[PDB]
Amino acid sequence: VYRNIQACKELAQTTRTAYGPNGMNKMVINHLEKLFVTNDAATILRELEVQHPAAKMIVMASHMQEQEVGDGTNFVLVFAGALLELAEELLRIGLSVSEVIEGYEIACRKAHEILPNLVCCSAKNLRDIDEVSSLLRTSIMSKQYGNEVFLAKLIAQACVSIFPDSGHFNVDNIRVCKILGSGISSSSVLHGMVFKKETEGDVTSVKDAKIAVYSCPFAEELMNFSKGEENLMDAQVKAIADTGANVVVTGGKVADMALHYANKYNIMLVRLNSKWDLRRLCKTVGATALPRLTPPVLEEMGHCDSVYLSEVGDTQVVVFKHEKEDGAISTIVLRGSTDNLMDDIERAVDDGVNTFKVLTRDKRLVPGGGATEIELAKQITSYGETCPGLEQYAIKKFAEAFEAIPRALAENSGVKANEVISKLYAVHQEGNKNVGLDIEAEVPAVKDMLEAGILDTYLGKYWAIKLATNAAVTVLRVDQIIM
Amino acid sequence: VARAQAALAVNISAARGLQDVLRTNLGPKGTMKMLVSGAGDIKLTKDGNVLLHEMQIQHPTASLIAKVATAQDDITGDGTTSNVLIIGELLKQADLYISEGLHPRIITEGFEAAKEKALQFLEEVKVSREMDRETLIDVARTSLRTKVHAELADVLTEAVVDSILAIKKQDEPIDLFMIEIMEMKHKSETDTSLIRGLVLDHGARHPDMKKRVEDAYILTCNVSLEYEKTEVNSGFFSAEEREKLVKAERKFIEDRVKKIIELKRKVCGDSDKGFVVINQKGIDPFSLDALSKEGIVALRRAKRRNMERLTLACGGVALNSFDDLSPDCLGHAGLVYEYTLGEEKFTFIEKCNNPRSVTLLIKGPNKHTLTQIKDAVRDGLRAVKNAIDDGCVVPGAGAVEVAMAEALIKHKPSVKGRAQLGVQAFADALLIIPKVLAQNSGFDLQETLVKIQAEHSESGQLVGVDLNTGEPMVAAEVGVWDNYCVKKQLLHSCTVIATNILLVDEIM
Amino acid sequence: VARAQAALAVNISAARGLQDVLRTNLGPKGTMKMLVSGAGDIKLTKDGNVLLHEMQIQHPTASLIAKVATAQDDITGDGTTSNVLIIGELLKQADLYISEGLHPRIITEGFEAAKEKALQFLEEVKVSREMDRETLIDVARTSLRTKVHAELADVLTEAVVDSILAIKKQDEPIDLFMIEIMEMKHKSETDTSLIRGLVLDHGARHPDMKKRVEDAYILTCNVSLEYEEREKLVKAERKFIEDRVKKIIELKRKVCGDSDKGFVVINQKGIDPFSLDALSKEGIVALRRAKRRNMERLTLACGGVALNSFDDLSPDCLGHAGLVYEYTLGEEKFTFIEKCNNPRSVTLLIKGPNKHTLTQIKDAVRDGLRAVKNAIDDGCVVPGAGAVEVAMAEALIKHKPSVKGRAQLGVQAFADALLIIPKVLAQNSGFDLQETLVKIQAEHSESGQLVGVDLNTGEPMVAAEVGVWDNYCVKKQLLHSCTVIATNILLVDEIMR
Amino acid sequence: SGRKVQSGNINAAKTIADIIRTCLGPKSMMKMLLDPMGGIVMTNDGNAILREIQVQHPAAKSMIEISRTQDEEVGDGTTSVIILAGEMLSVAEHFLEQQMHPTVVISAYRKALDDMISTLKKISIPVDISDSDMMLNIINSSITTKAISRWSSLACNIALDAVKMVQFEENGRKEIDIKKYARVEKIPGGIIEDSCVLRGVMINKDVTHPRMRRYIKNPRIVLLDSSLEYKKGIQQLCEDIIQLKPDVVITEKGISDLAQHYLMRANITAIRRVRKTDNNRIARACGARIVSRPEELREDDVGTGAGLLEIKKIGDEYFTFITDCKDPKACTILLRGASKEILSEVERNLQDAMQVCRNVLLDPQLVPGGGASEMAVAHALTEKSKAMTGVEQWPYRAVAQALEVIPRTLIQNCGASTIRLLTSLRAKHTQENCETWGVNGETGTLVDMKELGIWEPLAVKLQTYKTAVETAVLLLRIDDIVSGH
Ligand SMILES: Nc1ncnc2c1ncn2[C@@H]1O[C@H](COP(=O)(O)OP(=O)(O)O)[C@@H](O)[C@H]1O
Repeated sequence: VYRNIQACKELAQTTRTAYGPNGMNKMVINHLEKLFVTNDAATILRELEVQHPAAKMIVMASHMQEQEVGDGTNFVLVFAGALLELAEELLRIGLSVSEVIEGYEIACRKAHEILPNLVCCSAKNLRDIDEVSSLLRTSIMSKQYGNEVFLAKLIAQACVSIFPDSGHFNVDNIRVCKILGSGISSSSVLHGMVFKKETEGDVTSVKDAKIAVYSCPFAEELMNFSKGEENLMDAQVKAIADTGANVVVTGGKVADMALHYANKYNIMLVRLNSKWDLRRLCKTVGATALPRLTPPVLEEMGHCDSVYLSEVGDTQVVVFKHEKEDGAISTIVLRGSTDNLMDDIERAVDDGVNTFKVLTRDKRLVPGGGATEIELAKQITSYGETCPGLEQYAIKKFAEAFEAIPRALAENSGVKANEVISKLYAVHQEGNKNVGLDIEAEVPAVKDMLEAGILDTYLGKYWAIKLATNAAVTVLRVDQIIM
Repeated sequence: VARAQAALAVNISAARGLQDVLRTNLGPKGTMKMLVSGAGDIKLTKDGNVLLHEMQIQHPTASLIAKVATAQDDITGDGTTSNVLIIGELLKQADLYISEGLHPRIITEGFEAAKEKALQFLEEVKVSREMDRETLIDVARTSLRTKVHAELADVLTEAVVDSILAIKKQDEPIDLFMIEIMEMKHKSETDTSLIRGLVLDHGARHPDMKKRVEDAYILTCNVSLEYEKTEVNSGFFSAEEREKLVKAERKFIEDRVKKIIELKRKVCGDSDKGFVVINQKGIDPFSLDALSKEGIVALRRAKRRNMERLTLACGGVALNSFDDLSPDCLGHAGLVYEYTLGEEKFTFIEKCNNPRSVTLLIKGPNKHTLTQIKDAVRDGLRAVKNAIDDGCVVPGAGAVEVAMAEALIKHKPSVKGRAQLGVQAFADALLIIPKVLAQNSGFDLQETLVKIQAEHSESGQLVGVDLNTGEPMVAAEVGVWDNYCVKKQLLHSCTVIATNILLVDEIM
Repeated sequence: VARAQAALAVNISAARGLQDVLRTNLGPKGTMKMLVSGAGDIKLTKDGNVLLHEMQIQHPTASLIAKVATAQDDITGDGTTSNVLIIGELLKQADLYISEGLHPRIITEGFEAAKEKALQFLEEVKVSREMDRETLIDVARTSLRTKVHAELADVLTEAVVDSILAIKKQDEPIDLFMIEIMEMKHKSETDTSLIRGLVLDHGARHPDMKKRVEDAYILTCNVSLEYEEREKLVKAERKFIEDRVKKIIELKRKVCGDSDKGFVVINQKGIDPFSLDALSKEGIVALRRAKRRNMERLTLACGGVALNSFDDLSPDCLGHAGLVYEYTLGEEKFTFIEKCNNPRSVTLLIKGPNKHTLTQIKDAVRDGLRAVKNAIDDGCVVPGAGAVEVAMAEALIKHKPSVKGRAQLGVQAFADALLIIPKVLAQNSGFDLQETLVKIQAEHSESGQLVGVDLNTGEPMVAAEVGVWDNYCVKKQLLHSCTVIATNILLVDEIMR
Repeated sequence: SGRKVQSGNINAAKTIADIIRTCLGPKSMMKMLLDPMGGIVMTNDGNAILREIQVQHPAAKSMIEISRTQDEEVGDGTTSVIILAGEMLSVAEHFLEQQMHPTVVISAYRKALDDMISTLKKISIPVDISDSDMMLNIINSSITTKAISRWSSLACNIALDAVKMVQFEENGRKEIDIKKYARVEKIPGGIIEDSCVLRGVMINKDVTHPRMRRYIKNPRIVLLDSSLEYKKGIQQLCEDIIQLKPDVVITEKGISDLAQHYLMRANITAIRRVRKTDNNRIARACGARIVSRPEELREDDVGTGAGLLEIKKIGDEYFTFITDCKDPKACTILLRGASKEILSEVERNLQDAMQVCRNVLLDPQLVPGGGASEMAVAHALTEKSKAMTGVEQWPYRAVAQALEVIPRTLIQNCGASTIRLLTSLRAKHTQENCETWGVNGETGTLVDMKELGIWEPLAVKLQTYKTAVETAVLLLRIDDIVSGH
C-alpha cells in the first residue's frame, strides 16, 4: 500500500518542478531518440515509462482531464500526490483506509459547491479581439516565456477569433504550418489551409475548385521508350486533368515533363505534402484519397475555392479557403530559428485554443495563481471542525492538500514557501479572494490577481478537483498485485 | 507420521494464504484488488469470482481450492469469498486438533455431524417469504450494497427489481434471455435505466432522418449497401474502365433503393405505418438522404446481440441477401426513436410484438465505474433470482452464522464425544464471517462479536453486524437479507472440501 | 508495536520450554530426569523442586520463571511443575488473543475477573475435614503416589502418618525440629520404621560390652580417647589415656551407686581398645563417631546435657533414656536410644538396597510428610487429581460475561488454561488427552462434579469417596501466584542489552 | 552535521523517550532489564529504567541529566518530562525539514510555554489551606495507586505535621518547605502504628558511660570539631567556655569518663562519632553557633537552643532526644515496622507531597489531571494559534498537539483505542471549553476528572511543562557534538 503511494509521490515530484509559469523544462531523448526540451506535463507523461500500475490511474485521470479542457494536468498530478501524501499521515495516525475515502469525498463535494462562489467571469463575448487576447494570456503565460506572450497571445487569438459563430466551435481547424527560419516576431496570421509549394502555374481566382487528391506521391528503341513514357505521364496528368482539375497535388517532388504538362494544360503542380495533411486537406475540401495518377474522376475530387500563392512569412505557400463554412480552416504560421522551441510554441497554441473552446461553453473565470487554492484551503478547513467524528481529520487533511498547489507555485519561483503561504493565508482573511502569489518578486510578496489579469477557467478547476480526488480514492482502495 | 504432517502443513499454508486475501475482499467496506496480466491491463475487482479465475496462482493446491470454489461459484455467484475463507478457517480449527495428536478422521466425522446439526437449524431459521416486490427490493439492496457505494445501491435497487419483474414466465428463469447491458459515457453515473425493449447501439445519422417513427416495421440486413470503396485497391490496376464500374455498383444500389421503395409501396401505402431499416454494415451516403427524403430511419454498426434480440423479442425475420425484399421478412416495433445523449446517438426499439427483452442501460463516466456497477447489477439480479426460486429468504449480515454457532455449541456430547471436538471446531469457524465483516469496517473483531455473542432474546437471536456502527443489529426489520441456496451450498461444499483436504499425506 | 510482539514471542517460547521440561514429571506414571553435574555425578529426580535448582539454564528470561517458581515451593512443598505449566499455558492462551491484535491489559483484567471467582469456588468446593488418621493417611498416599510406587506408598503411608501424629502438640506442628531421615543400606526397601528417639552411628565393637542398658544416662565428649625420649613420649600419651581411663572409672564409681543406674557414653572421635574393654568390663556402652545431628537430638529429646572434657564428670550433665541397644544390620551397627525423658525428636529409618533410589524415597518421604503437615495446618482438605481444576473450568466458563465483556475472552483463557492439569495427567498415564477429558467434562451431577482422572484406567472417577486429596494451601497458592506471574510476563517490553 | 546531527540529537532523544513512554499512568506496562550476565529485572518506574540504561549519545545523556536534576527538587514526574520533550523534538524536525532555522522553532516553543504557564493558572481550582478533608484529598490524589494504599491512614498525618514542621519564614510567612530537615528515623521493630511525629531531633548515639549532668531544661549548644583530652597536661578551652556558661557543648569525638566529669566541671554535654545528617538537623532544630578563636570567642559563642535533652533507651538503643527545641523546623518522625520498603515509599511520596503542600502554602491550586489539563492547554493554545500570522505559526501550533500524548499514551496502555477516544475527547473540549475532562486510567473512558477527583497540583505540572520546554529548546540549541568522533 505504502509503495503505491510512494510511486504516486515520485510521479508527483517529477512534474512538480515543471509546474506554473516558471516550470523547469525537461529533456526527452526517447525510445526512438528524440530531443525535447519541453514543459507540458502531458508530453512528459506520454513519454515516461510508467511501470507501476497504481500510478497508471493517476496518468489516466490526467489524460481524462486533458480530454475535455486540455489543461490542468499538472494540477491533477500535484493535487493527487498531495492527497495521498496526507493520506499516509492519516493512516499512520490510526485512521482506517475507509475513513479517508469518504472524508475526501465529503470535502470534494464541499469544494465543488464553494468553487462557483469566487468567480470573476468574462465580460461580454469571445469576440472583441483585444479583450479576449488578454483572456488567452494566462494559458501560454504558464507554458512559454512570459515576455514572449505579448505578441503570442495576439497571434494565437486573432486567428482563433475568426469563427466564434452560432454557438459551436472546433479546435481542429486551428492548425500550425511550422515554417522555420526567422524569429518569433516574424510570425503572422493566415486565413485558410496553408503549406509551402514549389512551382508557379496556379490559376488563382477559381470558382468552387476541382482539387486533385493524392494518397500516394511520386538507339531508337530507347527513344521509343522515351516517347512512351512521355505520352504515359501525359495520359496520367490528363487522367487528373480530365473532368477539369485546377490543381495537381503530390506529396513528393517535381517532374520536368510533368510540370511542362501542368503548364500545358495550365494546372497548379502542388508538391511536398506532409504525412499528416493527407487526411486534413481531404477533410476541408471534400476530397477522397486517390493512390495513383490514373483513377480520379469528377466524383473523386476535392473542392476548394481559391488556390494561389502567398508570401507572408517571407516564403511562397499555398492557400485553401472558402469552404462550406467559408472560413472553416484557419491555420497559423509559426516562424522560428530551430525546432526545439517551436514544439513548445505549437503545444502552447492548441492549449490556448482549447481554453478558448471551454470559454465558448463556460464564461466563468476564477482568479488563478494561488487565489482559488488558498480560498478553498481556508473554506474547507473552516468546514472541517464543524462535523465531528473521524472525518474531522480527513476534511482537514483535504484543504491542506490545496496548499500544496501554491507551494509548488512558490518553490518553482525561488520563493520561501512557508513565508508566502503564511502571508497569503493571512492576507486572505481580510484582503479577500482576488489576491494570490506574485511571480516576479524575489521577496515573498503577494499581489491581487484580478487586476493582474491572471485568471483561469472555472470548468478546468471544477473537473480537475473531481478527477484528482477520484484518482486518489481509486488508488487508496487497492491492496496489491502479485508482482 | 511426519509424512501426513507435510501435506497438512502445506494445505494449511495455502488455505491461510487464500484466507487473508479473501478476508480483505469481503464486505461493503472492502477494498478492490487490481489484477495485471502481462500486457499492462488494469482490472479493478472486488468480487472473488473474477479474482479466482484470472489470478496467476502461486501455489499448486491453491489452484485446486480455487477450481472447487469456482465450482461452488457456478450456483451462487457470490459468497465464494466467504466460501474459501470458511474452508481456510475450518481446516485451521482442524489443525488446532491434529497438532494435539488427533486423527483427522475424527474431525471429518465431527464435520459430518455438524453439517446435519447446522442444516436442521438452517431449515427452521428461514422464513418462507411471499414474493412481494419490496421483499425482493431489500434483497437487491443487500446484494448491491457489497459491490458499489451504498447510495448508488439504493439508486439501482429499483432498476434491478423491475427488470426481474419483467421475466414473469413460470417455466424457466434465465437472466441471459432478456437483460442486455449497454453503456453510455454521459459523464454521469446515477442514471442506469431499465427500458422495456431493445436498446440499439446507435441512432439516426442524418438530420433529415426522422426522429419519430411510431408504427415501425424493420428491414434487417447484414451485407453491404454503402457506396463501398472496397478495402482492396478501388482504383484498380485509361479512366473509363472504372468510370462506370463502381458506378455499376452505384446502380446496383440504385435499383436496390428502388426495391426498397417498392417494399415500402407494398405495405406503406398508408403513412401511419412508418418504417425503419437497419444494416449491420454501412449505409450509402445517397441512400442516407434518399431514405431521409422518405423519412425512414437508417443505421449501421449493429452487433449480433442486437440481431438476436430483434429476432427473439421484436419478431424480426432475419435477412441476408436483398433478393427477398418481401413484407414477411419484417418485425414489429411500436416505438422506435433515436436518443442522442452525451455525444452519441442511440435508437430505442420498444412496444414490440412480445415485450420480453429489456435493457439495463448503464450510465457511467469512466470504464471502471461502469464495469463495477455492471458486476453489481448482474450479481444483484442473480441473487434476487436465487431469492425468487427459493420460496424462503434468510436473514443476512452474519446473523445465521452467530445463531448457528449458538446452536452447535448447545449441541451437547449427544455426539460421539471424541467427535465433539469436530463440532466445536465447526462452530467457531462459522463465526469468522461476522468477525471479518466487522473487522473490514474498522470495528473490533472481538468486542463486536462478543456483543453479538450475547443472545438478545430467549432465542439465539438473528442479530448481525451493522456495517456502519459495529453494533448488534437485528437483520429482520432492516431487511438486510440473502437467499437460501447461497449459504446452503456454501455449508455443503465447504464441508465436503474440508473433509477432502483433511485426509492427504504424501504427494509425488 | 513490533518490539512488544518480539518480547512476547521470546517469552512465550521460554515459558513453553519450561512447560515441556516440567510436563512429563507430573504424575505417578511420570519419568525421572538425570541431573548431571560437571564431575559426572548422576541424580535421578521426579519432583520439579530440585529440578529447578540444578538445571543448567539455557535462556535468560527462563531463569525468571524459575526464580518465582521455587518461591512457590517454599510455600507449597510440591506441585511447582503444575505452577510452571499452568503459567506456560495461561501465557499461550493469552498469546492466542494478543496475536489476534488485543492489548494485554484486557487479558490482564480477565485474569483477575476469573481469579476472584476461582477463589470463591475454591472456598466452597473444599470440605472441612477433621484431623482423622485416615484422611491424613490418604493425603500421604496421594502425595507419595507421584514419587514412589503405589505399593511403596502403602509402605510409607503409615511411617509418615505416625510421625506427623507425634508432632501433635497444642500449637507447634513442626517437621524439621523432630523428624529426621535415617538410612540403612540393608537388602529390603519396605522397612522404613518410626523410632521414638534417636539412632546413633555405630554400636558395640566388643562382646563384653552389654546390649541392654535400662537407666541410660548419656555422656557426650569430643576429644578422642584412642591410643594416639620416644619410647616414653608415646608412652606419656598412653598415660594421658591411662588416667583418662582412671577418670572414667571415677565417674563409673561416682554416679553409679546401684546397678540400676546405667551409664552410656558417646564420643565425637575414637575410643581406645583397652578403654573399650575397660568400658566393657563394667558393661557401659561406648561409642566412636556419632554424628553432630545426633547431639541436638540427644539434648532436645533424650535430655542429654552436653559435655566435652573429663575433669567435670558430673551427675547433672547426663540424660535420661530408658533404652539403649546396639543393632547390627547388614554390615554395620547402630545404637538405638528410646524411651527418652522428653521424647520429641523421632527418627525415620529408611531401609533399602540402593543409595540413589533411597535418596529418591527420602525426598518422597520429605514431600509427603510436608504435604500432610500442610494438611494438618490447613483446617480442611480438597479433592485432587484434577477434579477441582475441572470444577474450576466448569465454574469459569459458566462464570458469565457479567465481567467487562472484552475481558471475558481473558476469563475463558484462564478457564481453558486451567485444564492442562488433567490433560497432562492423562497424557503421562498413557490415556487420551481429550477423550477422558470430555468424559470427565460430562458432569455426573447437575453441578460441576468433582471428577478426577483415574491414573490406571482412563476413567472419570469421583475423587471424593476415594480420598485422592490435597491441602488447600497448594491450589490456593497456585491461584494466587500463577495469575499475577503470567500477567507480569504479559505486560513486558523489550530488553536493554 | 548541523541539522543532520540535530535530527540525530532528537532521534536519540525520541528513542529514549519512547522507550519509557508506556510506563506512565496507573496501568503501566512492565519492562525487561538484562545486564550482560543473565540477570533479569522487571520494572515499572521509569527512573529505575533510566538508571541502569547505557546510552552512547551525549544529547540523551544531558536530557536524562536535567530530569535527574528535576527528580530531587519536588520528586516524581521525571518520566513525563522526557516523554513530553520527545514529541516536541520530533515535531520540530518537520519544520527543520521545511528548511527553517531552530531559532524560530524554539521561539515558538517559548511563546507556547508562556501560554502553557498562564492557561494552567486559568484552570487552577483553589484548594483550602490546612483543611483536613481536602488535606486528606491531597493524599487521595497524589499518594494513591502506590503501595501506601494499605497504610495511607498514617501518611495523611505524616504529611501534614511534616509540612508544618519544615517551613521557613525567611522573606515572608513560612514559605520555603524543605525535604531534608524532617528528622526521619526508619528503624524496624514494633508495629507500624508506632511511627509517630514529634518536635525535635533524635540521636542514635550516647556518651559511652553516661555519668554526666546530662539533661537540662534549656540546653544551649556550642559546636566544636576537635577532640577532647584529659586536661591541659582540652580542659583549658573547656575552662574558657565557662565565661559564657552554656549547659552543653557538642563535639563529634570520644570523651572518657574522667573527661566526662571534667566536662561536668563546666557542666557541658558532648556527643561522639555522630553523622552529618544528625549534625545539620541538630543545628537546624536549635540554631546553634560554632566558634573557638579567642578574639572571636565573645558573647557570640553560645547558641541557646533546645528545652529538653533526654537520654532514652527506646527499643534497647542508646537514644538521645533533643526536643522542645528552639526551631520547629527539624522535627522527629519515627518510622517503625518489620521491613523497610513501604515506609520508605511513604517518605518519598510524602516528601513529594511535602513539596505539594509547600505549593499549597504558596498557591493552593489543584488542576484536573489525567490529560485534562493537557487537553485544556492544547485547546487554549490552538485557539490562540488561529489569530497569529508569521512563519512561527506552525511550530507554535505543533506543541499544541505534540504534548497531548499524556492522554494518548494513557488511552494506549489501558486496552482502548486511541483515535475515537481522543477525537471524542477533543470533540467535547473545543466547543465545550469550560469542562476540563480527563481520560480515566481504569476503564479508558472520558470522565470529568473533577468528578473523578484525581487532581495534580499546579506547580508540579508547571515544573514538568517548563522542564520539557527547556529540554526541547536546549536540544535544538545544539549544533554539533564535535570534540572528536
Ligand atoms: N504569471 C502567472 N502568475 C500566477 N499564476 C500563474 C501564472 N502563470 C500560470 N499560473 C498558474 O499556474 C497554474 C498551473 O497551470 P499549468 O498546470 O502550467 O497549465 P497546464 O496544465 O496547461 O500545463 C494555473 O492555475 C495558473 O493559475
